[PDB]
Amino acid sequence: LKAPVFTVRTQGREYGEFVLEPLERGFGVTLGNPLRRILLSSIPGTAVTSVYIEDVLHEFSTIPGVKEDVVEIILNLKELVVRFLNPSLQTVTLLLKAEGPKEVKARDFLPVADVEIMNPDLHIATLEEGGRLNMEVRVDRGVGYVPAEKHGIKDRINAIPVDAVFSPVRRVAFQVEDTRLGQRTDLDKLTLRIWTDGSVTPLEALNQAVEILREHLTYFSNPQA
Amino acid sequence: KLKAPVFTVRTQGREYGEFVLEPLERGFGVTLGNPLRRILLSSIPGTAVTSVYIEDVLHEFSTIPGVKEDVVEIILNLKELVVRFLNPSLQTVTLLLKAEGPKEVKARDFLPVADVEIMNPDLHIATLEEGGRLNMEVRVDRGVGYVPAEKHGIKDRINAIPVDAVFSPVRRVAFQVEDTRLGQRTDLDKLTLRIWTDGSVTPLEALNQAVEILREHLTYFSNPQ
Amino acid sequence: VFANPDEALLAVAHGIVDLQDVVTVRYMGKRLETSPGRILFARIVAEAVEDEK
Amino acid sequence: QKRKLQVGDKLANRHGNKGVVAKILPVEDMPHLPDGTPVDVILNPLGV
Amino acid sequence: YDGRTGEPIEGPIVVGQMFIMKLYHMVEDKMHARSTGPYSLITQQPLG
Ligand SMILES: [Mg+2]
Repeated sequence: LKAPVFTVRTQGREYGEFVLEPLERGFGVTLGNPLRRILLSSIPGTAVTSVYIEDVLHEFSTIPGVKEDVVEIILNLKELVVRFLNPSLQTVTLLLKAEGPKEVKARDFLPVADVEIMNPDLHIATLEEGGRLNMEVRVDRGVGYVPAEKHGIKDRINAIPVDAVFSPVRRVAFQVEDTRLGQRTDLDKLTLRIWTDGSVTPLEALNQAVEILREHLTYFSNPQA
Repeated sequence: KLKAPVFTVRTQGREYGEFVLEPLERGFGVTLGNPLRRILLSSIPGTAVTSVYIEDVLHEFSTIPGVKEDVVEIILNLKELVVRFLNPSLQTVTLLLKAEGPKEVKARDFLPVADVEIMNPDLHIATLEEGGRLNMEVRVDRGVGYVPAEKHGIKDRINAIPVDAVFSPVRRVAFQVEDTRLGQRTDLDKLTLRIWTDGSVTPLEALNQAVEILREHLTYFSNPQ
Repeated sequence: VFANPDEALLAVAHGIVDLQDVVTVRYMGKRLETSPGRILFARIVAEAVEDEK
Repeated sequence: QKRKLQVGDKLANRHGNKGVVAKILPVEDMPHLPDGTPVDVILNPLGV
Repeated sequence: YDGRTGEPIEGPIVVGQMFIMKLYHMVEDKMHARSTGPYSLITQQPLG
C-alpha cells in the first residue's frame, strides 16, 4: 500500500487534528494507541514546583486580608500554564507583589525573559483592603507527575513544595474510519485529536511522541545471548 | 532519565524464541508489546496454499475412492504446508503431485520447482490404497495475514477448491510485562515477547520485520498536507 | 474448518470468528466441532501441566 | 498532614458498596470513552 | 475502549457518574509492626 497522506488541522495552540489515510486494515489501532499512551504520559512540560509566601510558614494557614487560605492558593497555582520560549531554560521564579483590594490574576506576575503565561486571567487570590500578597513561585520543567513528597523542592526555608503535573497534554483521542482506496475497502483512516494547555502545541507534542516511539524501536537491536 | 534497556534473545531452533527488553519506563511494556503483536500476526509476508485441484473431485465435502483421507482432511493437511520462495520476483507457483497407491504421500512428493523450498518435507498429505490415484494441483501464493477461502475465492481451473490462505509465518505471539526496579525506581517495566513461527522465517527475523514496519509507518507523520 | 488450534485462534485475532462461535477444528488427531474458546481452554490446561495427553 | 488517596484506603458510596483501593492506574491505562475521556473508578459488577 | 490495547471492550459497559466517599478507615493509621518492645508487669508478655 502506498504512502498515506498526512493532513493537519489546528485550532490555535490548544487543539489539533492529524489525519493519516489510507492505512492497512488494523493499523489505525496499531499506530493510534501507542501514540496516545506516549502523549498522555511522556511529553515534557512545565509546572509550579515550589511557592514561597512572605510571612507564611506552611500551607495550613491563612493570610490577613486574603480571602483564600494557602491550600486554596496552591490549588489555583497548580492550574498556572507557563511556556518557556528558550529550550535550554530549566527553572524560573515568578514574583507577585499585590496590595488590596484587587483580584490578583496570573497576569500580575512580574515579566520574565523567555517566559510567557498562557492563561493571564487565571484567578489566584482575592485581596481585601489592608491585605498584601508577596510570593515567589518556582516553575520547573519535567515529565510526569511528581508529588511534593518526592521532589520536596524548597528555594528557601519557608517555601512550600507543590505536587508537579508536568504533562502539557490534556486529552488525547483517536478515531478510525472506514476508508476505501481503489477496490480495497477494508482500509483504515486514523485521526488523532490532541488537546494541550497551550505551552506545547498539539503538533509539537505529536512530533515528540513519534520520536519517543521511534527511539524505543531502536532498542530491539544488538541482541545478547 | 532511564538508560538504554538491554535486549536479550533466547531462541530454540527456527520456530520459537523469547526476547526480553528491560528496564523500561512505566507502561512502555504495553506500549511496545501490543503494536508489535498486532504487526506480527497480520503484516509479516508469507506464502500459503490458496487453491487445490484434485482429479475426479467435485466439491470439498466429497470423498476420494481409494484414499483414507477425504477432501476436507487433505485440504487441512495442505494448510499446514510450509513453502518458501527463494526468488523475490516469484509471485505464485503450482505444485504438482501424482501419486500411486499404496504409498503414504508426503510433502516431498511434490515435483521440484525452481527457487521453491518445502520447509517441512515430512508433512503427511494423504494415504493411498491399492488402486488409489491422487492427481492434485496446489497453487501457492504470496501474501500476509489470514484470508478465508470465500474472501479471495481463487480458482485456477474449473472444479478447483479455494482454500483458506494462512499467509502469516508467525503462528502465535504472547508478550508479558513484569514489574522491575532499578535502585529506588520501582515502577519499571520488563517486556518479554514470545513468538512461534512455522520455520520459514525465524522468530528473530519476524521481530526485526515487525519493528521495521512500525518504524516505516512512524515516518508517515512527516509532511503535513 | 481449521487445521489446528493455532489457525483457529489466528482467525479469531483477525475478527473472522468469535471465541463463542462453533466451528470445526483438528486437535490431537480428532476433527472436533467446538468453539475457539473451548480449544483455547484446552491449551490453557495443557500448557499449565505441560502434558497435552 | 495532607493525606492523598492511596492503596489500602477505603471508599464507599451511599448504597452500601464499600471497598479499599487496590490499584492506582496511570491515565493512559484506564478505559476511556470514544471522545478520549478516561473513567476515574472501576467497580466490579459481581458485587451487585 | 481499553487504554492498553486501544481495542474496544467486547460488550457495552455501564459508565456513569457516582458519588463516592473516602472513609475514616485509612491504612496509614492501621499498619503496625513490632520486633521487640514493652512487656507487661505480671505476665511479662508483650503489650497490645
Ligand atoms: Mg499545568
